[PDB]
Amino acid sequence: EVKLLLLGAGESGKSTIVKQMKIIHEDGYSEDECKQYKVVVYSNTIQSIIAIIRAMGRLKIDFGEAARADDARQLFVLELAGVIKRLWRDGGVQACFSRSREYQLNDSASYYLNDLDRISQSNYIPTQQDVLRTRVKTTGIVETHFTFKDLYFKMFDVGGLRSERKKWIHCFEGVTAIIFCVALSDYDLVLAEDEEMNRMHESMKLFDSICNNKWFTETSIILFLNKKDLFEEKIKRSPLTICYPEYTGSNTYEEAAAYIQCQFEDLNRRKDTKEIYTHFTCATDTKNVQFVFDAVTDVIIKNNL
Amino acid sequence: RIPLQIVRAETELSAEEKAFLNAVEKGDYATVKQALQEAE
Amino acid sequence: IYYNVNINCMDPLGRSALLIAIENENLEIMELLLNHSVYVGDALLYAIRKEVVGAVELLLSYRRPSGEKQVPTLMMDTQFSEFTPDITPIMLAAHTNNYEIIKLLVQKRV
Ligand SMILES: Nc1nc2c(ncn2[C@@H]2O[C@H](COP(=O)(O)OP(=O)(O)OP(=O)(O)O)[C@@H](O)[C@H]2O)c(=O)[nH]1
Repeated sequence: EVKLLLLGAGESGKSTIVKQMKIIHEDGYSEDECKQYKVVVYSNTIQSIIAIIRAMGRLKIDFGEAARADDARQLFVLELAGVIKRLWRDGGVQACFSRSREYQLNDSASYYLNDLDRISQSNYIPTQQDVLRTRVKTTGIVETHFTFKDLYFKMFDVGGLRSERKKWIHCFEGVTAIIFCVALSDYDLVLAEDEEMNRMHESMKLFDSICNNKWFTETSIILFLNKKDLFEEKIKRSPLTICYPEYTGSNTYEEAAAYIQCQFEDLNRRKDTKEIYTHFTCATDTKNVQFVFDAVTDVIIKNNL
Repeated sequence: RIPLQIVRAETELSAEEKAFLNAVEKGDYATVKQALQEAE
Repeated sequence: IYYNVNINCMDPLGRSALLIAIENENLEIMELLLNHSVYVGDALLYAIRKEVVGAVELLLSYRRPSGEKQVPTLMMDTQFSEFTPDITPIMLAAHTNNYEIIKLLVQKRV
């Protein structure tokens, strides 16, 4: 038996790792299970374009074309596919999209919006990647059972937000391993529950709590520096100094990623006693998560000999 | 084992009377004045 | 929200936050530490030995209401107890010779 906790702040990728434990270790989502996510894909798409439009007021951004004003009114009341397309391709809308760190926008927004033709067909069935990309908040615990290398994994997914903290204390008993997820792409983002709080500082202070807690003295601490794909893209246009004003390295994936790893690993106040097992991950990439989780399982076996 | 009970009956004080006596013990003048004004 | 501090943490002398509240007779800090569901094991013995009527009343009356999801799980706080494990609260109250605490304990079918 292995008790495994998926921890981390809101939107860090926890439940996406949980989706991967289905497909990687099992037959995975059925066409019928995929079909159940259609209304979520639609909602995520609609809510994302609404969020961008709404932000255009806060940001003092006009539509590229005046005709989009009526499309925006139509969008709020709601042909829908046409309206979303025209808005998404507008230059004002795109200027706002480019500045999404100044508001709250789902990571999968452009994923879906760029695939609007496909997802809007009457016969649309979400693909497995479409499912992995969905955003559904996780409130309460999500204990699921899986068996890897013949280990009986008892896995606990929990809410990452600060409102969901109350559930965390009940699950702390007998934890073999924690996978602590950190969204690499959050250095320049603010919390949805606190827009004067940077997301990466929030993830540090929790990791300071979770790594140094006396409950997890013998627990294997695994750090997933997640959303590596989004980070690779973002780092070329948003400087790391937003998060770490002292950083004098390059705004390149390898250097900036390495620096973040160092900042998190430095939070370990028992370095001559305890390892952190760090992996760079893309939680939506099945091949990557399978490889990383295999490695993680080996660490857990080796640490329970 | 040995059962234990109050052999001699002391009447229990009500909630308002106990709160009033506790307020008088703690010396809170305003609460005691409010209770005395509400008593009549 | 942050899990930074173990509220049931001990000190170098063996007292917790609740025992420090009981010894100083801070009823406000006592009820505030009770409202966040701290560990309450054997604190009634310390209150009875301290002969505080209000602390004994609070520990008797707060243990019943608002108990949800067992208690939050806590480990390795329970080794150090100044009072002997054979002791019970009515017996220690009898040893203390305080009248009000003995009366309040006898009223609860002990
Ligand atoms: N492309 C990509 N998308 C990701 C990655 N990690 C997370 N996402 C997406 O971004 C969102 C975050 O994933 P979630 O599973 O909701 O994250 P979470 O930490 O479980 O969120 P909570 O429910 O708040 O705990 C989802 O829409 C995911 O599909 C990643 O590495 N790559």
